[PDB]
Amino acid sequence: IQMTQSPSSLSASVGDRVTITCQASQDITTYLNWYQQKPGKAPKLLIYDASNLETGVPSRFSGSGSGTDFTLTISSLQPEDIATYYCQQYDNLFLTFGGGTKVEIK
Amino acid sequence: CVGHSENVFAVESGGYIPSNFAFNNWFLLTNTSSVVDGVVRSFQPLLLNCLWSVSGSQFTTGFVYFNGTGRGACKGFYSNASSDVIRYNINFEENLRRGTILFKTSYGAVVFYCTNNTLVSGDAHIPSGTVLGNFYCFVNTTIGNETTSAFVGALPKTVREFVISRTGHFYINGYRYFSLGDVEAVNFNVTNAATTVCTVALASYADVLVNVSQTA
Amino acid sequence: VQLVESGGGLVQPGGSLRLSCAASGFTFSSYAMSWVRQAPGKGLEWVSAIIGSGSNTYYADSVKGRFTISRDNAKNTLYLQMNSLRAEDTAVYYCAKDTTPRPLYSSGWYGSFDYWGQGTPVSV
Amino acid sequence: NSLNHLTSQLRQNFQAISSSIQAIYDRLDPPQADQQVDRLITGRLAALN
Amino acid sequence: IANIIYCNSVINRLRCDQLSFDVPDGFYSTSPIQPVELPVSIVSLPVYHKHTFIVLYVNFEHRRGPGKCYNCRPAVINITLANFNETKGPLCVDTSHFTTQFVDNVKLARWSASINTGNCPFSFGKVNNFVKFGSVCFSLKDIPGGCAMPIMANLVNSKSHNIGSLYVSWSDGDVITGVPKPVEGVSSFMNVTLNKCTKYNIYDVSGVGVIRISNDTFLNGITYTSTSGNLLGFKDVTNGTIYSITPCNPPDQLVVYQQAVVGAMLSENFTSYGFSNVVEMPKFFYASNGTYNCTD
Amino acid sequence: KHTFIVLYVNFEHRRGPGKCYNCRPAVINITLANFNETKGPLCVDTSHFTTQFVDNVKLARWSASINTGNCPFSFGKVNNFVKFGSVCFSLKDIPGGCA
Ligand SMILES: *[C@@H]1O[C@H](CO)[C@@H](O[C@@H]2O[C@H](CO)[C@@H](O[C@@H]3O[C@H](CO)[C@@H](O)[C@H](O)[C@@H]3O)[C@H](O)[C@H]2NC(C)=O)[C@H](O)[C@H]1NC(C)=O
Ligand SMILES: *[C@@H]1O[C@H](CO)[C@@H](O[C@@H]2O[C@H](CO)[C@@H](O[C@@H]3O[C@H](CO)[C@@H](O)[C@H](O)[C@@H]3O)[C@H](O)[C@H]2NC(C)=O)[C@H](O)[C@H]1NC(C)=O
Ligand SMILES: *[C@@H]1O[C@H](CO)[C@@H](O[C@@H]2O[C@H](CO)[C@@H](O)[C@H](O)[C@H]2NC(C)=O)[C@H](O)[C@H]1NC(C)=O
Ligand SMILES: *[C@@H]1O[C@H](CO)[C@@H](O[C@@H]2O[C@H](CO)[C@@H](O)[C@H](O)[C@H]2NC(C)=O)[C@H](O)[C@H]1NC(C)=O
Ligand SMILES: *[C@@H]1O[C@H](CO)[C@@H](O)[C@H](O)[C@H]1NC(C)=O
Ligand SMILES: *[C@@H]1O[C@H](CO)[C@@H](O)[C@H](O)[C@H]1NC(C)=O
Ligand SMILES: *[C@@H]1O[C@H](CO)[C@@H](O)[C@H](O)[C@H]1NC(C)=O
Ligand SMILES: *[C@@H]1O[C@H](CO)[C@@H](O)[C@H](O)[C@H]1NC(C)=O
Ligand SMILES: *[C@@H]1O[C@H](CO)[C@@H](O)[C@H](O)[C@H]1NC(C)=O
Ligand SMILES: *[C@@H]1O[C@H](CO)[C@@H](O)[C@H](O)[C@H]1NC(C)=O
Ligand SMILES: *[C@@H]1O[C@H](CO)[C@@H](O)[C@H](O)[C@H]1NC(C)=O
Ligand SMILES: *[C@@H]1O[C@H](CO)[C@@H](O)[C@H](O)[C@H]1NC(C)=O
Ligand SMILES: *[C@@H]1O[C@H](CO)[C@@H](O)[C@H](O)[C@H]1NC(C)=O
Ligand SMILES: *[C@@H]1O[C@H](CO)[C@@H](O)[C@H](O)[C@H]1NC(C)=O
Repeated sequence: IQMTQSPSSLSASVGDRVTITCQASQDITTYLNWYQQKPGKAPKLLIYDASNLETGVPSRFSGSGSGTDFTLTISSLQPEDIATYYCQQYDNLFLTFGGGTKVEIK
Repeated sequence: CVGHSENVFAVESGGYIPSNFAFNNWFLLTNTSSVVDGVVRSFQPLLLNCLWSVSGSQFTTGFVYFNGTGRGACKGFYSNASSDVIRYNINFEENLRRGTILFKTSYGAVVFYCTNNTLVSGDAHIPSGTVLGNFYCFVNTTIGNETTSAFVGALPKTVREFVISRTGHFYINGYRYFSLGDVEAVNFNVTNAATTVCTVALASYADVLVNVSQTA
Repeated sequence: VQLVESGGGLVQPGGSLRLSCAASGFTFSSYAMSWVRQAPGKGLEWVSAIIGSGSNTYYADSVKGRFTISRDNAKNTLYLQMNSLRAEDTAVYYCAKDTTPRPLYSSGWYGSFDYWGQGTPVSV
Repeated sequence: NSLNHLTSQLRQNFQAISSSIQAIYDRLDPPQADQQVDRLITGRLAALN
Repeated sequence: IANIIYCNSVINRLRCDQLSFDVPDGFYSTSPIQPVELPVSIVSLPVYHKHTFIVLYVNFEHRRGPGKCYNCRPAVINITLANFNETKGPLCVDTSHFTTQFVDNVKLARWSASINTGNCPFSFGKVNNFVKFGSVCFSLKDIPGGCAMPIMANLVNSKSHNIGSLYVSWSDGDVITGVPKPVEGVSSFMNVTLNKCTKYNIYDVSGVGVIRISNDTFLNGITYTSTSGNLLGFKDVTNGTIYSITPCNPPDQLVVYQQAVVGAMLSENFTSYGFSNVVEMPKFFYASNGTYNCTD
Repeated sequence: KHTFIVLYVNFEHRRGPGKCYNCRPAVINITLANFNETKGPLCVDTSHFTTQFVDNVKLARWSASINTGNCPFSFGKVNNFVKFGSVCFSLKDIPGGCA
């Protein structure tokens, strides 16, 4: 079980609607989560069940899906975002994260 | 037992044990926990139908039933009805890990043996969590044209008395280890007889008040 | 809430390490836990897992036969007993804490983690 | 006789689940075992009285 | 608030327990603090041992669809009790040993499933503490005259929900016993620690005490008890050794004079309560800061 | 925050050839207000609550009532400032509770 995150890295400015698609290589149907990686920090939680905003983060993130097409998106990027994003599934005892993505200064 | 002809005594009229007998290797039967010192009242198998010796008797008794069939040459008062407890007596530091014990029920014969070598048992019940380098005992019931085996547990280095009830209760040194179900008869196949088994007593329950000291 | 790790360094292939982790501010004995790693400039992959009771442990396929996991519920400790490193164990480790609190006797599911410590890097 | 009467009061269940305080906590959860131990406490304080 | 006293010293502890700021001169009872890190000792009779697992499975399905709610109740709830079957009869145990394990297969995060005690004289998880039964049967369908165990589902810091039940019929007796698990070779027949206060369960009698070797040859029985019923000793039905059991903190007596603790009569041969001198009297040891340079 | 636990009791003696009284009635339309029944027993989640017992028993000579059962409290007496840590009501059994 794996998940492909593409594109690997994209540069974006303040206000754009950034998007990442986490291809979970198979259907899990709700068991997923997302994380925020500002460089040099331990990963922090962003989204769980692919739907629920972690209350330690502002509400400007969202994601949905049904199948393998589960996504994560930004409404309007705010300047301090410039971070890496990772997805994971929690269906199985053998849980495998994805390759990652980035939003970068511009 | 041994010497006196009283350690193998003559029971008085009515079935009472004489008031001067020292109760050497006669245990107080307990069911959860044993008393050390004190005075206790209990229903105990001490009313003797009739009591015979095996050591020095040359009879060996063959097989003993509850209803009086298979009695030895018992001395003193002898009652002629059915008992519900049979008591076998054992010598000084003698043990029973050198043979077999045969119970017989209305549903078939039931064997009881003990050996740590696995080639005697066959079906070994896989008793996990035990020390494989020492002895444990087993049971071998028969269904007539059929027979099954089971692991029962452990018996100590030293046995001093063995008591069996009509409803299957199985006591060693005063504690009930097993419950074998209803039985008709019992016989003690072990070698070096006439020394390993000292006396056999047919008895029934009665209300008694007992001095006990040092659990004896 | 506070989370911290300990025990990272540099050892020879096949050696041993006492990776450690400590926690404070929450009921340690009732939450599931899982060690997760990240090779330098690579993705994140699950390593090992443990439920609140500690009755069973779960291991990764490539990690099998090398590392084992345990805690001590008495004084809030958690470990990876490490053995038999090959070449590619170089990474940073995290004792990620599972969100769900579970009854102390139950064996239940797991796999979503709220808080991560400072991270502990190791190499072979 | 007074001491024997006092020591015999320790086998009383007092209609608690069991006469052993440790056995109650081995059988029941803390919010339920407290309501069972309280019977032994009240009964044995009566024995001392 | 007029004045306060911290219950930290030995004299203040006695004042706090006696619940008075002034304590008259005399001899007061006291018990040392029990150690909390307590090993476990188990002794049991080897018996006919077949073993079954009373496994309860709980998992409930959350409707994935239009309404993406999370703080609501799930759509469906299957509960199972392993080899149970409604059309053949209630399931229960004939083997001597058994264990109860609760499997919470709920997959959702920030979620859990639990079981309550209900009106039943024992908990589902506490059967693994060497409990006796004569016959006990479980069933997801009601058993008349039995006990009911409510099942729960809990969102963290949110209203909990009831999703089912579990009915148990019990008639306590000495035929079958619950154990935590069939262990991978570790014996449940003789595994004890010595000279350390431990929580024991020896021949199905449980408590806290200290186990020692003995000098007695008591022939009869395997468990020896006091009139109160407490366990004084036991025998290993192998070699036959006798062991003794004693509480790890027996009562002491403190001698108090002029609102200060001047001495202490101890059960054993040590310098307790901070005193630098201990002497042996005919029936107890006594510790104090005295020099025996006194006449009155 | 206030909640009304309103029990409704409506029943009728069967319309038909039997103009009976002393024998049992037939239709038992009891409704527990907000009880949608697919979302668990009605657990109150407001600071304050009160209970109402409304019957629409139109038949004369007939009356509706409730009985205490084994409950440590009564349906009509809960309004006397009785305290709970949680409370739920349901037409079907809520096993482990009181009836
Ligand atoms: C309600 O939950 C129960 C408990 O999990 C579900 O029953 C279980 O369903 C799985 C289906 O894979 C069974 O596992 C399979 O068992 C066979 C042997 O029977 C084995 O060959 C397969 O490899 C696999 O392990 C499991 O045994 C079964 N358990 C029981 C107690 O029936 C049930 O399907 C769930 N139903 C609904 C409608 O949610
Ligand atoms: C059983 O009894 C219940 C009440 O205990 C009956 O429900 C109630 O029926 C009346 C009929 O006049 C409803 O009045 C109207 O209802 C609609 C909504 O249902 C509303 O929009 C109207 O303004 C008006 O109030 C009454 O409200 C209704 N109760 C509820 C809570 O809706 C029911 O009809 C009886 N029969 C059966 C078979 O259930
Ligand atoms: C030990 O427990 C057994 C089982 O309860 C007792 O067996 C009873 O024994 C009496 C005679 O002592 C019989 O009349 C009963 O019929 C037996 N059956 C039952 C079901 O109780 C036995 O008495 C107990 N005591 C001892 C000392 O073994
Ligand atoms: C006492 O017990 C003996 C032994 O069980 C009984 O002996 C049986 O007697 C019948 C008589 O029809 C014989 O067919 C059996 O072969 C004997 N059985 C055994 C096992 O030897 C005896 O009948 C019993 N008597 C009383 C009065 O109870
Ligand atoms: C017992 O009955 C048999 C019947 O033959 C008899 O021989 C024996 O003497 C009887 N004993 C007594 C004491 O009645
Ligand atoms: C017990 O029976 C089994 C078969 O059930 C057999 O292998 C074994 O030899 C028997 N042993 C004795 C002592 O009867
Ligand atoms: C019993 O166990 C011992 C343990 O060392 C073993 O050597 C022996 O073969 C077994 N049999 C007998 C008869 O002692
Ligand atoms: C009784 O025991 C001996 C061994 O002590 C045995 O040889 C004999 O066969 C046994 N008796 C019967 C009837 O099997
Ligand atoms: C005794 O119990 C402890 C704790 O369960 C265990 O670690 C140890 O291995 C046991 N001893 C034996 C001899 O199995
Ligand atoms: C051990 O017991 C024996 C027999 O009662 C006794 O003589 C001896 O004094 C005891 N030993 C000790 C050291 O207490
Ligand atoms: C008590 O302790 C002292 C000093 O440690 C020692 O000399 C003395 O023999 C002990 N007495 C006993 C009865 O153990
Ligand atoms: C006893 O005297 C010693 C002398 O150093 C002192 O440390 C200790 O606190 C004194 N204790 C009491 C209770 O007087
Ligand atoms: C003992 O007491 C006397 C007074 O009663 C005192 O003078 C003396 O110094 C003390 N000490 C010794 C060692 O005699
Ligand atoms: C309760 O609500 C669900 C929809 O949420 C509906 O399907 C069901 O029929 C309702 N039942 C009742 C008795 O109102």
